Amino acid sequence: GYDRHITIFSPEGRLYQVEYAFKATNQTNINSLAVRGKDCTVVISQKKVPDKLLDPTTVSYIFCISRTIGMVVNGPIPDARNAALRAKAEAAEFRYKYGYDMPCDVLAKRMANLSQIYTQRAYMRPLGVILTFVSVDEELGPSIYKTDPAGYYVGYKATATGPKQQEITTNLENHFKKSKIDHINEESWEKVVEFAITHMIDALGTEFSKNDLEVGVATKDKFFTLSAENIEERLVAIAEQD
Amino acid sequence: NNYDGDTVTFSPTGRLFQVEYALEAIKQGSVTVGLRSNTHAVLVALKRNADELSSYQKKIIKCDEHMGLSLAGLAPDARVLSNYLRQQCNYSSLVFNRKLAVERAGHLLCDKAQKNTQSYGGRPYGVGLLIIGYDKSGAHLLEFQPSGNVTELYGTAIGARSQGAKTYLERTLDTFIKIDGNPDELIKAGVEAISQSLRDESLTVDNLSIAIVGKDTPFTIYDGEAVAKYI
Amino acid sequence: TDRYSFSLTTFSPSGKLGQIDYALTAVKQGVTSLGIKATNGVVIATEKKSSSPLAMSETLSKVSLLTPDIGAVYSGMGPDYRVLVDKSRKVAHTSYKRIYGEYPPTKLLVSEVAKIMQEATQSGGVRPFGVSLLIAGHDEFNGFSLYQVDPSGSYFPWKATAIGKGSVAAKTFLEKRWNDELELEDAIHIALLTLKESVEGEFNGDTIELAIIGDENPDLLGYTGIPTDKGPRFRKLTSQEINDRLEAL
Amino acid sequence: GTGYDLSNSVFSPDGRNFQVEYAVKAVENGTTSIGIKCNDGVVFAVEKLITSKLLVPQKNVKIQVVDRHIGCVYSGLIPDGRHLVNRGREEAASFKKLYKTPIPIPAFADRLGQYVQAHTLYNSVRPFGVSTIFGGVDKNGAHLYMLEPSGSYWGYKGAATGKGRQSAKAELEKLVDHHPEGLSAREAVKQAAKIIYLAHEDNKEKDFELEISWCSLSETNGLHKFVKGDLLQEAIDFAQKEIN
Amino acid sequence: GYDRALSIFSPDGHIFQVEYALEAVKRGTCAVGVKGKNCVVLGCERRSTLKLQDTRITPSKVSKIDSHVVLSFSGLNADSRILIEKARVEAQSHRLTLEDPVTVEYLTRYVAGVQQRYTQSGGVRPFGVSTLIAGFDPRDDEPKLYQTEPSGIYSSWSAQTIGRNSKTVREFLEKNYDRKEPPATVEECVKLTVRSLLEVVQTGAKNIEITVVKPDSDIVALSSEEINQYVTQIEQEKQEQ
Amino acid sequence: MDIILGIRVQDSVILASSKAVTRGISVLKDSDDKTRQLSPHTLMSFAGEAGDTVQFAEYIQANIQLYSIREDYELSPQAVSSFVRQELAKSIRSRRPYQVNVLIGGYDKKKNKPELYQIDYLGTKVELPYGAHGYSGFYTFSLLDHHYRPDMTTEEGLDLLKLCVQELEKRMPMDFKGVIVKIVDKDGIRQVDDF
Amino acid sequence: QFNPYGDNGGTILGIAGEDFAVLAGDTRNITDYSINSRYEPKVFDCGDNIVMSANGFAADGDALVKRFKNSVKWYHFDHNDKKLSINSAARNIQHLLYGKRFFPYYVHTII
Amino acid sequence: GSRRYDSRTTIFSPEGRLYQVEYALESISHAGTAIGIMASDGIVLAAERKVTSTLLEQDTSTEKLYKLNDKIAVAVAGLTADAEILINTARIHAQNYLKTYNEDIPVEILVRRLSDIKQGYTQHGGLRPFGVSFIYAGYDDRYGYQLYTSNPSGNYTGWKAISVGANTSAAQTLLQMDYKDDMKVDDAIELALKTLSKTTDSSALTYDRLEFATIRKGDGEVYQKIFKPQEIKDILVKTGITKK
Amino acid sequence: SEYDRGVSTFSPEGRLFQVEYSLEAIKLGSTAIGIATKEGVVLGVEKRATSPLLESDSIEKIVEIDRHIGCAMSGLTADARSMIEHARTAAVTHNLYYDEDINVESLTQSVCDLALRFGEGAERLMSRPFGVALLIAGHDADDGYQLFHAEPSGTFYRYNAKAIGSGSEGAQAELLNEWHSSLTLKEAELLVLKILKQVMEEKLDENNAQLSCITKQDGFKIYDNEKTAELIKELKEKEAAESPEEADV
Repeated sequence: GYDRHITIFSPEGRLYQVEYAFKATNQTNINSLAVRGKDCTVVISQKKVPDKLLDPTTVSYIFCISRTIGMVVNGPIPDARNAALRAKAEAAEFRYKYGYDMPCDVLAKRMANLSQIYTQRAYMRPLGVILTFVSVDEELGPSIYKTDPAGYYVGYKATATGPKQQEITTNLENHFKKSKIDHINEESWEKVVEFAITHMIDALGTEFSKNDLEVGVATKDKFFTLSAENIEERLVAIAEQD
Repeated sequence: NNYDGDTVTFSPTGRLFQVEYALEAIKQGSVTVGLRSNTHAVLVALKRNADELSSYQKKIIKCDEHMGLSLAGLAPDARVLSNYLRQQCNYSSLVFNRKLAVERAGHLLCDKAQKNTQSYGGRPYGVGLLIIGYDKSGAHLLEFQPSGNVTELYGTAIGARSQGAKTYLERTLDTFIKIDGNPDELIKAGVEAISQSLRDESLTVDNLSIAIVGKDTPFTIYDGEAVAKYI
Repeated sequence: TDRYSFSLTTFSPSGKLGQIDYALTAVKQGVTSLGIKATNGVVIATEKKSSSPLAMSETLSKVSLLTPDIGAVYSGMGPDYRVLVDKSRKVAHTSYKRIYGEYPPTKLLVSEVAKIMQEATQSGGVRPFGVSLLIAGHDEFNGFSLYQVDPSGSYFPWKATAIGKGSVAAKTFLEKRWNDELELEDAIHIALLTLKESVEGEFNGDTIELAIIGDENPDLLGYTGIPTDKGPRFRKLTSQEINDRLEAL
Repeated sequence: GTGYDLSNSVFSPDGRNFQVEYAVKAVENGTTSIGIKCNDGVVFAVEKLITSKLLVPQKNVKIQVVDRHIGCVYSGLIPDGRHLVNRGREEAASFKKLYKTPIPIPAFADRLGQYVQAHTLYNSVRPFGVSTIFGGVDKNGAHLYMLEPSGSYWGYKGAATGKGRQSAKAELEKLVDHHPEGLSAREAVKQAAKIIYLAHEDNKEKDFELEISWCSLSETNGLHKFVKGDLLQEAIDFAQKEIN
Repeated sequence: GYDRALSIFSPDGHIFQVEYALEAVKRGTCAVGVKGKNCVVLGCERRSTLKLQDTRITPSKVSKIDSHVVLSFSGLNADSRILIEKARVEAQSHRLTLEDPVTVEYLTRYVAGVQQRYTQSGGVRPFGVSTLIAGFDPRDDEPKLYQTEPSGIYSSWSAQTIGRNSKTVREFLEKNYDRKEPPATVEECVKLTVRSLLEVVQTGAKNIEITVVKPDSDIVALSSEEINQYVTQIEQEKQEQ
Repeated sequence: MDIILGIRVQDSVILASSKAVTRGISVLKDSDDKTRQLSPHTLMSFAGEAGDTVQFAEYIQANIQLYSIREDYELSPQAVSSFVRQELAKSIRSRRPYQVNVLIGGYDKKKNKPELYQIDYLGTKVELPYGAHGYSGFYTFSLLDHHYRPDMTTEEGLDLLKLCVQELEKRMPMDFKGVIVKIVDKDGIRQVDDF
Repeated sequence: QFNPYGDNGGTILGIAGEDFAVLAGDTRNITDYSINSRYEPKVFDCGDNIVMSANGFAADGDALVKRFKNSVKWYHFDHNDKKLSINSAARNIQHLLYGKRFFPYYVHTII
Repeated sequence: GSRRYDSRTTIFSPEGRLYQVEYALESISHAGTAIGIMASDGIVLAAERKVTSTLLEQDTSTEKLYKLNDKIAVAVAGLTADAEILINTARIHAQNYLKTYNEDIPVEILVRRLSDIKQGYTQHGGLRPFGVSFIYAGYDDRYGYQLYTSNPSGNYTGWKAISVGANTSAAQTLLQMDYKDDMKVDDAIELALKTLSKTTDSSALTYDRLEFATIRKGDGEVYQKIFKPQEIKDILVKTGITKK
Repeated sequence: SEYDRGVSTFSPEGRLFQVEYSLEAIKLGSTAIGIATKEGVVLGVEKRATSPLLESDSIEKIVEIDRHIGCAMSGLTADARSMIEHARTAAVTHNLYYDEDINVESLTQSVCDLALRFGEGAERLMSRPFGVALLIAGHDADDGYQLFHAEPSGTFYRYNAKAIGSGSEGAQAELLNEWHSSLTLKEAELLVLKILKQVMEEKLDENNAQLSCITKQDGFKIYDNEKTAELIKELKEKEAAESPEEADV
């Protein structure tokens, strides 16, 4: 019937447009992983620029929401930029109305409630994107909170999203199962970036050049995306290690 | 079969069908021809009657003292579009003391028609238009289709048997483009163009409508005995 | 341009409301959550099943506070539960506290949430909420109360009940174990036993959420000086307390 | 099941919006338009098929100006492209009014992208039927963007859309490979004329008229201007010599 | 916000919602109206005869719009209450703005216009009600009887029936109503009305309820005893053959 | 202003209203009935701002007649008074309020008792044995308070109203051109032929 | 405070003949004791042999003249090409003026 | 666009019936049984809880009998939540009438208001009707005691004794068999209890599965009494249905 | 797919569905014949009463728009009330605005403007086009006597003589053969009566048909039944006295 076109329950009690949006999230064929350091938070995303006619500096799936919150999106770039603009506006309005910067988990809950509205109302479709917000919240420390097209959101010690997410997740899980902690015990954020890149190389099983990665780092007073040369420096430091 | 219910449906081949149905409504309409020289612009239209007791539907509408149009298809949609064009010319003349440019009028008509071909509810317009005008740039002839496509031409025709008039104007292009300063000769050229598109019919005083605009010649309509000298 | 003004949930020739039954099915396919009423408090409990061990289960609250004396747990679609908890927290103030200067009674707050969910079942362009709620509250005149709210907008007062996957069997365990002379700790023990019956994975204070509407806790009030104002009745048990009562078992 | 391709914003079991892809099909049926980013600006070019010699040449403009520095050319359903250009002009007016400085090219690109992406969100509106190549010069230099009916837009060294999009893309790849330092504005104009002439072979059914515009910090002082007169004839002669 | 076009044309030229409302009228109880020389009689059949019903409070089929005009109906009672409310409100408004009570033709035209609007508005289905409006114009002794159908058509009738088995009662009336000699006395009009209703009700007199309207707002509903007297008188002639 | 008086005798309510309407320096009419029969057993006299009085009275009349037709029942005088008071109270805080004062005289058939209500343009309703709107009371009350008995007959009430009208015709700076007197009892509302 | 009205002086005169009419006006436009212009005509030909002047507030006069010319244009458009009779023009001008009954065109009008 | 998903609730069948009205009546047919009986000196309402469980808190449970006014009460058959919405609206309308006229709401006026609300929901709006049937038991000084019934169709009628919900045919047959105009309120109580015990789909009729209410005259004042569980058990053991 | 497509949908042949369906509904209507001559315009209608108990006087299918404009209807006559109201109000409003009578063509155009005011979305409009055609007759000083046919397609035509409704197809054929530029008023009345009697299912008398005229002098006059009956007798005597013959050939 038509229970597969709009956001109404199927006889099995399932919303099929939500599941199809989840499926659409992997259209980019790109994987992203987020981890927490001792006082920072790192996100790594695959950078795939097929056409050589593309300006490689305009191909990005990591967005600077506020000066503290960064958001990496798994999904097509239209819905990605839609969610990015909405989250930026929400953070600005929060700062204006309540006098302090919008926390990571608060913005995640807001975006997840909007996704729930899309899940219940029929005139709007869900966004085929998975949003991973990262920051260093002043009360909570390094914070990673993820939302999906179903309206569900939750925080992670570390997370992964994309086609190979499970693999990455397992890898990450294993490391923490070995470390018995909930973060990467390193003072500098460069080493946490190197850790994330190393474990992504381990999980995916592919070698990355400086133009194959996007790195976003959130420190207690900033969120910034690394340049190609800083990524190359991190890759060289990884290559020198054993 | 499917993809023809709304104007909001694109079809697998990328074709908007309701717009094509409006174009077909134009094709099944009456014959109207337009042609312009450097100094004048003439619309020649073949009016059609329901039967021998009915009148002949007016096909040419005056929009402003410098601009008019001929219709082919749904007369109500033609009236709506001509009223919008009158309003735009009126706004130009009152707020800016400026005669509305023919090209800008065509752009406005295009956007007005496109607004209907992208939103749920509401049908695209069902009439093709041939707009003649004489602005500060000179003489202008525009062809408007409810798809939103407006094109400026030296001469054209829309409706039934339009290909005959179009081919005649193509052959006579170098001839009529130089008919400057002679209104009656351009009118005769338009009459010949529209005659090249008649089948088993003859132009009479009752079925022919003419419109003339140009330098030192406001948009004037000729019907009835006024066209007897051209038949 | 919300053209979806017509109802999405209509009556079938069989008399069944389609989307209502489908939401009830979606509830049945959810993790089990139970509630037990005692003489000096109520208990609500549920399993905190996480997707990945990397995910922080504490950051996701299945037992939420509505008012200082009213809390709620759910079974079904998490996002619906979050938006309903927000709507309920707001309706408690807008349609009661700001009018009568006191927090709403459990019955009226349950009725407000039920009205919201019924409108979801009847309004245009909306699907019913895919959740079932167990709300435990305390007010001065009606004492302690435990209510169940279904997607249809109906609500029922329960001495003890459960919802979700292993609900039916759980309810049987409650029917044989419940009595009208039960203390709060006894109800906590019975709830823990029933949940252990209804859980497959690990069963510790980190995989179970459990809250109580019990005595007044002035240590959680935040201010001292008003003798009439006492502490809230709602208290979420710490992981340590749940693990202690498990070590007792 | 089936029937996921009859309503806009409906996700198929794949995760696609088939109406958007059908609009892309409508785009592919349109004429060829290209944009080339040079070292100090951008150059836009488009082919106008001469359906009849009754068409007045040099009229029926296809490249639209936004603000005073942005150029836009769309391949596909021309009326939808005009609608999109009008919306972009409204966005530029708003931006300049509140924020004194004229709207930057990335801001304008994001505005158009959000507009189209909104058009891919409801079953009451059909997706846009034009792929639009646009751009210009802002305080950060030259920018060239291309926007698809899906709302997806990207910054390009060179972009092309329409029937002859593949040959144009190949020629743009050749120019990007052979000129790492970057092209000049006038050279970009002549190369764009050549690329239009080469891409016309894909839709060689009817003769065409070339239309070129450019926005260059040095050649046009940063303003979008239509290439006319001697430069147009020189580019046409360059292309005609390359063809034969 | 719901403007779904429910009353639309069919390829053969029909408006199926209007015809289905007419069918709903066919399933309704029978009502009849007869014009005398100085009175109008409205009769209505009741659904069988149930003794668990409360006959004192159940709304009767004949409702007064104004002290001089009454309206009976056949079809959905719920849809009839809306028309009755609108008609009473419009009668009071016409009294307020004209200082003259409504004429029967004016009230009938208003009801017909309301129904016609309901046959051409979005998100709205036509009324499943057909009405008979009877009375006397102010300062006028001429009887007035009109019929309105869900399609919005209104027309005057010497005598007319609407509802279930309306074809039979209309045949009976066309047979037994002399336009040249209308029922002179009120008794003759009530007798013709009760015979018309008894040709279809088949049950007892409890099914038939009669109201009579005479000029200057003289409207009275007949008691069951008078109805029994009329049915006994008509049946006595039936034995005569 | 205009004279609006009312008295409640046993099994009756008598209302007196000035016959004069004067706009400017010219008395426009000497035969003005400042009353509106809301229901067969409930009458309402009105006075105040020009135009607003008749408009408000006819509006209330239409509402009461519509209620009586819908329910086939006559509203009690208390219900009509409460309705009129609510209407005036909604009016006072509107954009352009009604400046109309009314006396409602009715006969409650359920109680078989006469009832008289005084309501001002503000919505202040009181049930009183004798009432008056405007400066009229400033005189009439002093008489009534002395000469009013609860067991008075309708003729006694008419004589008392005649004494009040005489006092008004003596010590008032205006000529209200007589009064129209109406009696509301169990048999309905009648108009005294000449007062 | 802002006074939305002003006086530009001027005087107009209309005389009706047997087979003719004459509407005249001074060409002087002033403000207080200063002259704004010595040739700002106030008697306008609106077509259909209808001359009109609205003397007083020059802004309101120009506005009313433009509105009446627009009204004759739309009258021609909507009613084939029937000439606007002087009585019809007078009634239309009455409606134009009464449209701003509570913000009157501070002009005395003569056609 | 969205028209393909519109259920069109307010449409006629070819026979002249409201689809959603019939389907809501079918829904209510599966609901619990509610019976009202109007005697010469009172009115009695008796309703059966269809869903019953050993852990259901019946002390604070109210799913069948609700107080519209101190003089008017309602027995509900069908969807509880829609009924509660309608009950709130009815209470508000009654209090508005009281505030306007300083007289308690007449029963028929409230019943007709609710029925007109239902009718509006069955003629416009495109929304689903309320799946609720109401039995109003009221008192006013005009018609004395009054028993009314309303269904999703928007039609309301008056009865001496009536039943809505499940097994209405057998219940109505039994009531018509045993009802007398002269019976008193206690006889009506006995009749309602016996009809419920003979029309119950459950094993036996017990106090936990029953809601009871009496609007009586005992002073010249009416009392609206909603029976407590113990009072229900007492009247059950007294009428001989149960043993104690 | 009747209720499954848009109400303003175009047919593949380039026509509107609802417009053609309303034209069919008009074809299922009563007959209405108008004839315009230099002496006046005559309109005749078939009342088509459903039962003999219907009082044929209440079948008003010829209405007065203004003293100089009359209108006959054919089809769903209920739909025509709003159009007649709009026509009367527009005529008197033009009179108020310009102190003159509105032209016939202007009134017809103002009426036709309402035809295509149907569709969904929004101020709102109508659900369906009108199901009735109009013969609008009148006289003005500019174009003399005029007769117009107004359809629900927003299109209007000036006919010297036009028949609409059920028996229009044959009637029009008769009109085309019976009309000339020197026809008189009585001749037009007799022709309307003759063609009505030919196309009517019932025998034409003064009770099932209705005549009316528009003259520059007297205005719009609806013929009372007695004058129509006298004209019917005159036409019967005129037809009974015709003497053609083709017995030779």
